[PDB]
Amino acid sequence: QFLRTDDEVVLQCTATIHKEQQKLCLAAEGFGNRLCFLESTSNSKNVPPDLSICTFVLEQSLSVRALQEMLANGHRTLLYGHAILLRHSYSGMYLCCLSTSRKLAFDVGLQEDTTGEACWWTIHPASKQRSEGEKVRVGDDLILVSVSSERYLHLSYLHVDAAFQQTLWSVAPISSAQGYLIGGDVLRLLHGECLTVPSGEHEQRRTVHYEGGAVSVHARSLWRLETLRVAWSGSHIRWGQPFRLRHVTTGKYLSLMEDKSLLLMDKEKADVKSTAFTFRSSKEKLRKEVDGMGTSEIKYGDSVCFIQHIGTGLWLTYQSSIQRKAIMHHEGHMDDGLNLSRSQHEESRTARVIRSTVFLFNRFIRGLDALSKKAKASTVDLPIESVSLSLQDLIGYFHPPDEHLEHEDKQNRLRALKNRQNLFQEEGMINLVLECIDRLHVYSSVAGREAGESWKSILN
Amino acid sequence: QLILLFSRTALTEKCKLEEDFLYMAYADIMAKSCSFEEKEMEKQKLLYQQARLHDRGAAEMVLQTISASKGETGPMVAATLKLG
Amino acid sequence: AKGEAIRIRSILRSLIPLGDLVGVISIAFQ
Amino acid sequence: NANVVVRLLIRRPEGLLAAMEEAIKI
Repeated sequence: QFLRTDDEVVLQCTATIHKEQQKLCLAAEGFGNRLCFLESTSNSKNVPPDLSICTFVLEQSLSVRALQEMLANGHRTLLYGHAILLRHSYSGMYLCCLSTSRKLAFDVGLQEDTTGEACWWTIHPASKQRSEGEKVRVGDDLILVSVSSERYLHLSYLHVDAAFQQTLWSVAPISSAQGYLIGGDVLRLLHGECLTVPSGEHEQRRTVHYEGGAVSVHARSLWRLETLRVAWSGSHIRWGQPFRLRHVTTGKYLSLMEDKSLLLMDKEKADVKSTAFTFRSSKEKLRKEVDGMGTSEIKYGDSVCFIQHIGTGLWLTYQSSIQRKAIMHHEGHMDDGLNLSRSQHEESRTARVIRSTVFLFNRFIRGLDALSKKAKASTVDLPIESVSLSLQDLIGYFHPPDEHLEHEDKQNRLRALKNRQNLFQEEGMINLVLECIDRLHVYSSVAGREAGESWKSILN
Repeated sequence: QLILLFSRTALTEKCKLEEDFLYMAYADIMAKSCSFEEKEMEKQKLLYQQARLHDRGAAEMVLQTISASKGETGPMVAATLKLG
Repeated sequence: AKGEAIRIRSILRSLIPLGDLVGVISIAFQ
Repeated sequence: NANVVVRLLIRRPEGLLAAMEEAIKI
């Protein structure tokens, strides 16, 4: 009903492109982009909106004079006339204005720090039905005003920017109980053994195996649940509510065409009943939607979740590498109300890095493959600055800790370093980078060389 | 100083534990440091000696080295429990 | 040595990248 | 009086130095 600090919300409009409610939600990228863009929510039945790069945390809601006083150096409820510290839920960065242009307008994006008036956002409602100083609730559209630039959060044409004109902004809650299935969570799947997807050098990894061993702990066994319910998508999971399913590691979607097989496909193939899956307590064919965070229905380690597609009514079981291929059977065995275990935060964080890692380098490799032609002279599709920006971030992401750290903290930073090296090993991303060393060892400085001017420093 | 040695070695994961006869020595040295009024004075004399350890961080060092060695029932662990 | 009075120094001059030699030179020699 | 009018002049817009020389001939 109400909005406090540490809530999970999104920002959305429907940009009217020739009488079309273009349902665009705000999405910064992070770890490879300091800029922001939009994600379509219009064709959510067939084109799945991403969510994890779109949610936000209201870290604080202070007044004006208190913020200016603290700038000289509980769960507080939202009030119109307060400056808030918005924070990207995935990247951990804070939403701020940027000093670039895409007019005296300004760009928006994330940043590392939190000081300065860039990351601060005072709120004003553009509706006479409510007024200043009172509480902000669900469905309260507003104008969000910058503090540094003193501009409004402008939506342009498609430019999310900071200009001297205003645009309304819908706010929809996502979430607000430990040991329970929460929407958007990343989780393992206990089988004996666990559900797994095959390793790299691909198949295009599109098959499905059941396996125990070290790859249960390791990268490929990661699953982020997503519902079709756009608002309140971080609510507590109950039985029979609809799920899509995106694979975390490969960046694909677990789709089902019972005509062919269990499919591992992209966004646009993942339609409604291509992948509408649910969970049941028994294996029989016996709510629908709640405007809240709901009740905690399913536990983690003590749970019997029977997977079933809505569109075909089948029940997933193994067949008879350990290749017990999970196929949507009509009945299956009694080993299909499986058990769960969630993963942790930096585990999910690196996993979300990896599928954003490969989509740069594959455009970097094929960008070089287009320049591997004797005469192409038109392949502009070759990232440079997005490579270098993501490169220092990954350099920073594996930065060893200093000697000016307490030893208990330094182990945890070291233990964070070890696991994050281990996931890149059993993804074999070194070999992905190793191919970029091949395709950049051609010249001594290249191409039309003005864009490729940092060809020395990129290689170092 | 000495208890700050072992706790840091307890936190540096070696994915198993070693013998460390230095630790096996000083564990048993500390563990060897532990009709009404003649009895009740001994409860104070014990609680003086128990206070001398567990403010110097000697509490969680026996808690740590148990958590480090997972399933090994070696003599390393048995010298902790006799201090525990 | 103040606060947010320099913030209007930005938002003023942001709309005007300089270019002012049109105003400086081109009329002043007639 | 200075701050209030220029905050209004974000809300309303009104090449500037480009069309300035265009008035020198036209």
